[PDB]
Amino acid sequence: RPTIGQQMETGDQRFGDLVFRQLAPNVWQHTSYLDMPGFGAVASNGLIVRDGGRVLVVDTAWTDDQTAQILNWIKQEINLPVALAVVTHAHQDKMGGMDALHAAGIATYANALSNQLAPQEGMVAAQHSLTFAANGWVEPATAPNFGPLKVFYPGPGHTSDNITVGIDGTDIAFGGCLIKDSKAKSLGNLGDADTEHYAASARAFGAAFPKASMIVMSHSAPDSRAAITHTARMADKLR
Amino acid sequence: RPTIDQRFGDLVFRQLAPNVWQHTSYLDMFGAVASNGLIVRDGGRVLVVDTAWTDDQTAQILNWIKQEINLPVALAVVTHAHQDKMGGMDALHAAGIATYANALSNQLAPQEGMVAAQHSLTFAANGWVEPATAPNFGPLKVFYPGPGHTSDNITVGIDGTDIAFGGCLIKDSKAKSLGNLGDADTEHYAASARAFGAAFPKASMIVMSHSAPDSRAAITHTARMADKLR
Ligand SMILES: CO/N=C(\C(=O)N[C@H](C(=O)O)[C@@H]1N=C(C(=O)O)[C@@H](COC(N)=O)CS1)c1ccco1
Ligand SMILES: CO/N=C(\C(=O)N[C@H](C(=O)O)[C@@H]1N=C(C(=O)O)[C@@H](COC(N)=O)CS1)c1ccco1
Ligand SMILES: [Zn+2]
Ligand SMILES: [Zn+2]
Ligand SMILES: [Zn+2]
Ligand SMILES: [Zn+2]
Repeated sequence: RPTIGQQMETGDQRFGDLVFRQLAPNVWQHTSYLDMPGFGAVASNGLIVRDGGRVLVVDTAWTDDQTAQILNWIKQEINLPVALAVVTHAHQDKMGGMDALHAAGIATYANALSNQLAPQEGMVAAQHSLTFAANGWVEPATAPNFGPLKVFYPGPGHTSDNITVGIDGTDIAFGGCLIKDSKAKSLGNLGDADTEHYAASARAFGAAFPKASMIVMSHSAPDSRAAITHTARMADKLR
Repeated sequence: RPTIDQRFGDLVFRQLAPNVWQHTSYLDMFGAVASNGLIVRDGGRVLVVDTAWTDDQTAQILNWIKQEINLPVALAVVTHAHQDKMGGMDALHAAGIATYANALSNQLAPQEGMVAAQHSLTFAANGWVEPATAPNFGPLKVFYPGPGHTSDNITVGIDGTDIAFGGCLIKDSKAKSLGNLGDADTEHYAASARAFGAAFPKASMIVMSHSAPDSRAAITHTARMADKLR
């Protein structure tokens, strides 16, 4: 029962300290929890995607130990090798577990800017850098063999480096910490945010994946496209 | 722009009724966390419900009161032993303000990192404050609804207004969860939320610690979320 983040409901599997929810035949959401003394636990969500005989991960958990638990869940429930992970910006909820991925021998990818920022936050860069076109689409040569992961940089918003991921062959897109849920009272932590460009970036994510009906995000349960439009409307108020 | 109106220094004030204002203060951690309390004008004096998160913020509340109302602050009632409600006790005491809390809040206070109030409120089995422990409370009607967000949580209605204050017990009607349940009584929470509603059956404006004022649907929704904890 986290203080911040969705609660457990039917469909969820508790595994160690984490929760897993199947979203599609080949897509699961991982959820891990950071305890803040005096405040309680904060949930963060990422994705696990099966692509034939391999698995792809989006985001670490908050810590190495929690991230190793994700890998243990994958071993138990899927029993296929993890080919690569993509992490969606240089904050602890998304990149706190890089060492566990590296120890397991998993190739890691992040926005070049996230890799440049990571050490400034005490964290470990991904081993490979993604770069983007002027319209936000990832440069394909930087994202080799990504299978159904369609990476899109929507512009600065929650952070300047935030990226998003569509899951090709499904109706799911992942907004990470850029997108908040359709009932959210606020845009979360704006400490590293670009308040001028946020609204346009949220809308750009929606336009990049115009047919995604299930929007997955870091700190609330999967939602409708109203998460994207509500996020953009909250962001409009920041300018 | 907290992670979780009149600006005055680091605080925000909102008038809810001719003699009632909501105070809001922010704890920067992750980002800033808002907490709300109340300021009430009665009979030439001001009564405060809850401190801000810190002594300095609470001193700013007293300064706002000086500038906007300019009447003596007679007493404060604080609604449980957590930082959002009791973090500023020293500032109230320095200013000569008499402070009141549930006896249990005062006993938990040091263990929770808080300075105890000067006076202890006690309660009947039905939840209503024992009158002799709450002298000169004016329109404040203090009710202990049972364990919920914490075992010590109390609530406050304002007679002659449409307002009741649920503090951290009550969450808003659109809330996804009950906030921090680390110190909560998950078995009794739903009954306690319902007891608050029944204690203040007339109140149409429900004020709470971590959301803007809401309708009575906040009570109903909070109880229903709490039913699920059992
Ligand atoms: C380097 O990052 N350090 C983190 C961290 O990852 N914080 C992130 C952030 O602040 O952007 C998390 N992400 C957030 C987000 O809006 O995406 C918020 C979520 O917290 C809530 N309740 O919104 C704060 S917690 C941290 C320290 C303590 C809690 O989080
Ligand atoms: C002793 O209290 N220490 C506090 C504190 O006041 N915490 C309170 C609590 O945990 O109940 C606050 N109250 C809460 C509540 O549900 O009433 C939550 C609100 O935080 C959120 N966004 O739910 C966490 S912050 C604290 C320490 C560090 C941050 O807050
Ligand atoms: Zn972030
Ligand atoms: Zn985040
Ligand atoms: Zn509390
Ligand atoms: Zn609280």
